[PDB]
Amino acid sequence: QIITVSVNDLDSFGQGVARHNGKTLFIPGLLPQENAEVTVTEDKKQYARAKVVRRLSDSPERETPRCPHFGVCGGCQQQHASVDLQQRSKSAALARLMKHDVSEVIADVPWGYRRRARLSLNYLPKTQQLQMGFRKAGSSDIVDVKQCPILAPQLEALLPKVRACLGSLQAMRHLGHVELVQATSGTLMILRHTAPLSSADREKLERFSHSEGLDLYLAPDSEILETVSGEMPWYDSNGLRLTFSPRDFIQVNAGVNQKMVARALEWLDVQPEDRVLDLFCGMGNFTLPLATQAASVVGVEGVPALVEKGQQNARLNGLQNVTFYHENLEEDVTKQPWAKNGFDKVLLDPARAGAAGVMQQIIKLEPIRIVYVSCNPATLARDSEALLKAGYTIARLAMLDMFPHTGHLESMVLFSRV
RNA sequence: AGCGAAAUCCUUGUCGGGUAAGUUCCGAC
Ligand SMILES: Nc1ncnc2c1ncn2[C@@H]1O[C@H](CSCC[C@H](N)C(=O)O)[C@@H](O)[C@H]1O
Ligand code: SF4
Repeated sequence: QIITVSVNDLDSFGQGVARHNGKTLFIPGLLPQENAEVTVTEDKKQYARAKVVRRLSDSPERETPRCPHFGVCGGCQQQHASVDLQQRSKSAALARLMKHDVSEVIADVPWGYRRRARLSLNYLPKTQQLQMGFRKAGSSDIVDVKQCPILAPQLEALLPKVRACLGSLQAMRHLGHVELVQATSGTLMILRHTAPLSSADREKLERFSHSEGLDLYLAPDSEILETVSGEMPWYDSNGLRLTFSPRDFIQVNAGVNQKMVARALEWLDVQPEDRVLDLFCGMGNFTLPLATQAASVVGVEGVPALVEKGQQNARLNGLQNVTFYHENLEEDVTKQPWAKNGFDKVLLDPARAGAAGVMQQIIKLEPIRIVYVSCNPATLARDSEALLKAGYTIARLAMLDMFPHTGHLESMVLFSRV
């Protein structure tokens, strides 16, 4: 029942991998070249999961986890693995998936990197107390979070303050979550709440926000966003200042984001006469930097508020050579406006679900280079196949360490055709 | 419970394809 084991791989999701009786065995908390006693939790046909009883060897890449909630909070998977081991294992997963070796790692600071976080809240009726933190993996339980060394320093320092303020509210039984974003322009807080705030609660939140120099936003439902304090927010992408929608997507690691965008642009080698297409463009994180180089740029995005922020960004920065279209890129895309006109370069940066609907249309546009940014390598590999059967070839492949200590990886690929 | 869920965490199940007896991909109930 207690079984013996020697780990010789770290998957990209942060668990050690061993074999027992031929069967793959996934063990959280074990590093390559560690030996241990373990026992089996989930035992499927083709693989088993297991947890350590006695670790019997230490890897030289083993680290002492920095966060006291590591192992309970579900947010980090591999604080125990050196940054070097993480990058080596993530880029090995990416190479295998893409059948190509990884020609570069793009990285920034290993701690204090996260500029956008969503904390869950729950009132504990037993005690008089508000829970604020992140979920246990695979669970709805909240771990109370006192520190979080992956959060940007200005956000981590806000944690005891936000907890204190929110727990003094009358509406405290009725809070859904709190979003924290650290932009270049300043720090924003969005309180999602499921019943109205009395004017007393509001006064406390306004005072708290001014005290801490936060922009405060209230979301009483899915369709409303009340601005209580602050100016239009913005971040610096490649020396441009870009506004964004506070509840909606921006890249979560500022330092890696800068490096990604600048590298993407170098890879696309944008000529002053190039017509450029940027799919899944959000608020124009890549599109506007492309616009400073290209004759013409076309952005395509599904969320209305992100399309309109892209537009506002072009206007704000005096860029007249860029258009943004609101389309669902999983519908019949041949009937869509962007689909009917030529392009020299294509960049896409889709959600975890990837870009299955668009690959064939990208092929008919006949671009000379394609840069595909992905936060999910199994879907990149899936979509990539179609480019390769169409006679594109992988010219460069980068692993981007956007999410240190998690089991997630960013990547970017350059495809060029014959 | 409630919140969120074209998402760092934020969990239905069973079975199948793919895969490294490999979790991510894909499909059915
Ligand atoms: N079916 C779909 N149609 C159009 N847009 C979609 C889509 N599914 C996801 N998206 C968009 O794809 C984007 C991925 S996030 C990346 C956004 C932008 N490139 C940036 O760097 O900030 C999101 O903005 C999301 O709304
Ligand atoms: S997400 Fe934050 S609180 Fe959770 S384990 Fe990671 S550093 Fe700790």
